[PDB]
Amino acid sequence: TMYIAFILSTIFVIGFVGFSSKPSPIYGGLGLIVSGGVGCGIVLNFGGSFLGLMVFLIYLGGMLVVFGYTTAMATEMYPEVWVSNKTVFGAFVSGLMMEFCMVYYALKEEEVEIIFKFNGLGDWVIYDTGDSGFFSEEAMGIAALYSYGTWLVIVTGWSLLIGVVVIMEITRGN
Amino acid sequence: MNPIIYTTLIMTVMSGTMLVMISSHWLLIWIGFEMNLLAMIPVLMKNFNPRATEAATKYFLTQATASMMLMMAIIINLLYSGQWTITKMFNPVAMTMMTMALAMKLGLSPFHFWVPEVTQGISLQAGLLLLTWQKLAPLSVLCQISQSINPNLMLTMAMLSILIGGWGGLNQTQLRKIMAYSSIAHMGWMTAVLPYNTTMTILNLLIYITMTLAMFMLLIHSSATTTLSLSHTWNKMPVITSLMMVTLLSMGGLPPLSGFMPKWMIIQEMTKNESIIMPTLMAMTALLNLYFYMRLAYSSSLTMFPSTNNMKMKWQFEHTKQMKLLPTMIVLSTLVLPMTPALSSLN
Amino acid sequence: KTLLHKYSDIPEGTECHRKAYASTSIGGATGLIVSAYSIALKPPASFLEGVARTGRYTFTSAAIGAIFGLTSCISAQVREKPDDPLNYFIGGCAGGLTLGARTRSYGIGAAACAYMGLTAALVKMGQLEGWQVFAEPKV
Amino acid sequence: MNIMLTLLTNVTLASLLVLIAFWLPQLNAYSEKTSPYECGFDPMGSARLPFSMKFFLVAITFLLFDLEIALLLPLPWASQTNNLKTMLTMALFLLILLAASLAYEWTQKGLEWAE
Amino acid sequence: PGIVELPTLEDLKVQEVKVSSSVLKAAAHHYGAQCDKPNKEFMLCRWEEKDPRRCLEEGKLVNQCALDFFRQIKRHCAEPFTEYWTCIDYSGLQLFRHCRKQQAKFDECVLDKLGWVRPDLGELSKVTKVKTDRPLPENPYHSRARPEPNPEAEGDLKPAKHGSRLFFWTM
Amino acid sequence: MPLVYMNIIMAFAIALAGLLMYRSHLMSSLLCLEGMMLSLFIMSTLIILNTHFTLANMMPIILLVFAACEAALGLSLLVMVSNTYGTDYVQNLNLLQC
Amino acid sequence: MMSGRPGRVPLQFLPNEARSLPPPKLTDPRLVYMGFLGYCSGLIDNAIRRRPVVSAGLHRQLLYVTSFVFFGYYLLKRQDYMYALRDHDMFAYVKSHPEDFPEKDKKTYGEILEEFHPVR
Amino acid sequence: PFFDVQKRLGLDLDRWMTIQSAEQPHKIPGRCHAFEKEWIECAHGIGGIRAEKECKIEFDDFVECLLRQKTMKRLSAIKRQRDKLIKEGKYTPPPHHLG
Repeated sequence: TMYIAFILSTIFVIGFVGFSSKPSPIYGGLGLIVSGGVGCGIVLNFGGSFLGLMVFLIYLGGMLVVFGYTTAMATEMYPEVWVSNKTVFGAFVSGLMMEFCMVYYALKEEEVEIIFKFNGLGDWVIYDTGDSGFFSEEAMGIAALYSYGTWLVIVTGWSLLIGVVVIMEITRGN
Repeated sequence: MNPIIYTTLIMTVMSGTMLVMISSHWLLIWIGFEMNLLAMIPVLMKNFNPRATEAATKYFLTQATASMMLMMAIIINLLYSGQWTITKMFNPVAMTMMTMALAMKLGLSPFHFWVPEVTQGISLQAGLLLLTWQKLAPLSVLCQISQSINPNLMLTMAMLSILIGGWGGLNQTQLRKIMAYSSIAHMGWMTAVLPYNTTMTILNLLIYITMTLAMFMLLIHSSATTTLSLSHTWNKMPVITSLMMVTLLSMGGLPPLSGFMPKWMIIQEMTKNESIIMPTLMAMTALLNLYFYMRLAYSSSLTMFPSTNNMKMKWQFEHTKQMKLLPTMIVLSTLVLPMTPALSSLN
Repeated sequence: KTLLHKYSDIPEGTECHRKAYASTSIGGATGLIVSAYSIALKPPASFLEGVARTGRYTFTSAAIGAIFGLTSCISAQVREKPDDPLNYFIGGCAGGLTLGARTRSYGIGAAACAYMGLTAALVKMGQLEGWQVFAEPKV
Repeated sequence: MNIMLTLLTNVTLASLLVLIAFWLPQLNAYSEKTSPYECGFDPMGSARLPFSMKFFLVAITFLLFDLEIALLLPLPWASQTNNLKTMLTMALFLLILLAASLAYEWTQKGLEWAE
Repeated sequence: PGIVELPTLEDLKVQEVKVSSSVLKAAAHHYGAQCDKPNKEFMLCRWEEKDPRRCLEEGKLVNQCALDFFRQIKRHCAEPFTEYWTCIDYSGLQLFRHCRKQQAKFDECVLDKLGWVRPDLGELSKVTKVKTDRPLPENPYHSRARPEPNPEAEGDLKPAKHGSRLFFWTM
Repeated sequence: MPLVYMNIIMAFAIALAGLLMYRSHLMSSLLCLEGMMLSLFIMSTLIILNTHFTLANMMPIILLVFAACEAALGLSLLVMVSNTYGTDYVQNLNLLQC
Repeated sequence: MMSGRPGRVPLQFLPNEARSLPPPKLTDPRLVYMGFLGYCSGLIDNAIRRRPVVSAGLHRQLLYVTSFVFFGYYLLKRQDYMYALRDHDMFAYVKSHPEDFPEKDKKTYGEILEEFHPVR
Repeated sequence: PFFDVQKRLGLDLDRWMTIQSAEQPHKIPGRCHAFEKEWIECAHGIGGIRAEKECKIEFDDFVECLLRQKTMKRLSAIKRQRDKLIKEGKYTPPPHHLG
């Protein structure tokens, strides 16, 4: 129970290795949604309740769902399987071992310098000490989209309407 | 497409570019790039052939990958500074990520492969938009963050762009691929002086956009996309081919034409910084661009290729539509060298 | 840069074995990069064909590096002239000759002798006179 | 963490029900028994039957509507601001843009299951 | 660099107010009414100084004022207060609205036996003022001196001497 | 930096490598793009929650919606390519070499 | 260089301190070349549109000329103001930093020993 | 911005989310509000070139606040040196540190 965010992050990276080794896209999507679930859990452990539930509802139940639906239509006659290629196994194995080596090095050394400097002193350590009062600071920051973020709403809504128009232009096929 | 929908998509492309150029916040700059790409993809697929679809797909893949890398650079910068303002990057690897993303969006040499294929695969109007308007946003971001770029990375990419644009364009008979390789070389010329003087980058961009607009409008006026099709244009409208020849000479940077101004100013500004070998290399390498420009001029205006019997039909017909601002673009691309000190207005 | 630092900090015309090793390392690294790009953009028909192409490019470049280093350093120490661009010219021409041998063509060998010798002499001149390839902005 | 225990219990009991369900019965299987069911005959595999642009278009339009819904979810907390006129203007703006996307899809064929 | 200076353990000792959240909530309105002076004085110190270590004795006075407030509750109707905070304690959100009968006979105690009127809606949320003796902190941020600014532009614009001076151009 | 950040940035690097190293299917590359976006979302969320940059709490929402719009666009492109060639194989997208 | 200059208000083609410089003369050679550029644009417009290049659409060629001169006058003002600003800042910086710009001690060629190189 | 339309038209299009010391909802403070404020008040109006050297202390304190790297190093040293003396049976953590 002492370490929860680290198992979650290691599983996150494992799922990333799994779907980025690119088996047939249905198993890649399964790995992506496993990664998304554990990442939603990660941000739940950081106090990002609304953001993680957004991950769930819109990413895993929306965007993914649509991805798997579209894969179920444009696939191979025998939709492929993970095992069918030695390349998938090699990529997944290399990614898993580079995960294991670096997490072991960071755990037992705490001063790795792979591009960035890292210290696995813990993950609870960086949390600050204070009271947030009678509201969720995350929800207040996100609800400010309609009061502070007028410009953001304007450009995002315009881009979504343009996205509808754009999709209907491209898919017409003439 | 519907004329209203096409106008809206064009306006959304320009508004994404403007969002890039007017924002002080990295998230809004990323939003502008996203909006530009979203509106740009349909204008590439306006004709809708498998070539157009493949051009749009390759364009989308490169631009989306670049956008994700740009967002990662922004997030690393925020991780180390807590800053969203577009200013010097506070992290070196974030700066490297951002430089590579912006070069991939521009199509610089190590990320140049998409430019020739996409330009060939789309129509001349789409290519005109692609090689003129789409350079503004990444170059403006680069000019804003120029004080923190690694000069070695940028200069490497610019020199490679010049070399590859020169060499790749040597082998082309397709006018769109020739335009794309010329664009790669000119982007290299723009980005070489970027570490030293962003005003020179703006000047070179304006001159290049003028020349590219003139050349693409002449091609659209001619309806020619191959060198042999252009070789018939003398027997229809020789004025177009002579104007095209002077424009190609301008593109080669031959004095006293307008295309010589950016090279001359950039060489001067570089020698001001004890940079002598690189300007000499760049000027020498541009002779390749001038070589295939001169090949096009030979096939188009300076000599007369065989025509066809069916060309007599086209003689009795005028153009239904007329290219806007083409005479102005032609004069600006050839005759503006005496006005060079006005470049300080860009300061 | 450490690959180039280890070549640069050892003085000219001394410790010819060390300088030859450093130039061989630079050659092998550059050949590895060119092999990576060649394998990426013009892929082979099999893994072994790619390994063969990689080894061919790498040995050609490493042999050019080793030959340039040996000839440059030895001609420097033999003549007692470690600041003369002529030792680097001889090195570049010997590198061109071994590139011609690797491609087994006298024309490539002669052209490469001339071009690489002149290039290496220019590099020596730029080292002696402080020429900058990428000059940092100042004004 | 209570919720983690609850999820573990639910998943564990569902998998246990699988194990009893999928191992307890007595089996005797032959080739024609497990043949794919096609109302008394054999099915044709054909080649990638799940097609038609309409199934993909409804998915894409649901995706974009779901993104706008993601933009609408913070609304219960958005009404707790002192600057209520701006918030109301922006929420109604987002809903007009949702209605405009629906109307544009509607009028330009869009939502139709054509011939 | 530098030592973070810390109070000792006995600089931090105080008579604790050891009553629970429901007991605290039940008396909260009369507590705000009766204990405003040291409470607002300590909150002034905390926001003015941005330092827990600078306001310890004010917090120690906060504690004493709370303690004496509760000892005044204890000697007159500890029993109605006890019933009221018990009823408040039952509900899982410690709601006031479920305990109005008990709040009623707690409130008509302190009036008759102690004089304590209960603050109206909005009074406890007011920004008030405190007449403190503590000097106003001069540099609460411990700021360095700010950098000297670049010299401004003075003088009138004159035309460029010999013009642009760009190469051969004379204007 | 804490090791969760290490693993999140590592996930982004793995998604980038998986996208740059192509295979036959286009959908696999699009899923790698989506993984890159998801890692960006989580990194942004962790940074924003940890430093209590309250107004920046909305930034992950904007990133998610814009990246999903791009994903819809890419899905439409894949569907057009498949309707052309019956598959989403990138090797069929090579007729612009000439 | 000039982007972050103090007082430099955005999107302002001529700032108000430019009104202290002399405006360019009407017969300014650069302005006349601007008009010539407009005239060439009109001629090329006649050529491309397949009209008699010299005598067709005198109003159009005329408008080409006057619009080119109109833009050129303001371009000349902005260019001259930018160069005036450049000189202003250079003189201010030399004044504020006398140590970086010492007064060089002048010497005559009668006391300066220059090396003679024979041509022979 | 390349074209500072916001500062010409007086509009606040995206400057409100640009720093964590800007005005926040319900006045919720940023975690590094004082550090950012001090660095910004040091670096104001002297240009980035000067601000990079002359405001180095404020930016270093800000970066330490954001990513507590040196704090984490010191805590890690204390932890691992504590264990370095548990094994030898040297140091007994006190009752308030064990329960």
